[PDB]
Amino acid sequence: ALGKLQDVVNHNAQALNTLVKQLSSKFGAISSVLNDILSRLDPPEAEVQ
Amino acid sequence: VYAWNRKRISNCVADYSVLYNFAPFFAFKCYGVSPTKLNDLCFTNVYADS
Amino acid sequence: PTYGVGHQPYRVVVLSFELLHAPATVCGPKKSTNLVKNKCVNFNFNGLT
Repeated sequence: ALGKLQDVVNHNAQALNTLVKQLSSKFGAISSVLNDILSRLDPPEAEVQ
Repeated sequence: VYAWNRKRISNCVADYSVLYNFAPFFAFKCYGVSPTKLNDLCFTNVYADS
Repeated sequence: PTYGVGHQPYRVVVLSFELLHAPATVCGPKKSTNLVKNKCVNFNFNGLT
């Protein structure tokens, strides 16, 4: 009966979850963690990553 | 080169500064890690292929 | 020995590592510090900052 309102809630949390999930994406880089990139590379290539 | 020697390095603390101090190494090229950051990191699966 | 550069024998050693995907056994010369509880700190556990 109350599917519409719950759907709005369902979309909003899912959108935040997707955005949160996007932090675990390498995006073509060596790692998804910025601290690892800083701890592992010199600034000329760390800047690229 | 066809029978290259592989040595496993594990359960040791490595001082890479001496590698820099004495070095006739004309080529010293690193791909996935900075040369100067090796003293600040911990590693496993270390292999030397000669 | 009489040949010029480009044909002289070169010794190549390849050091191969893996990054953070397993428990680590080889570490740098950095000294271990004491542990502090319930405070905001920047920690370094086995190369993870």
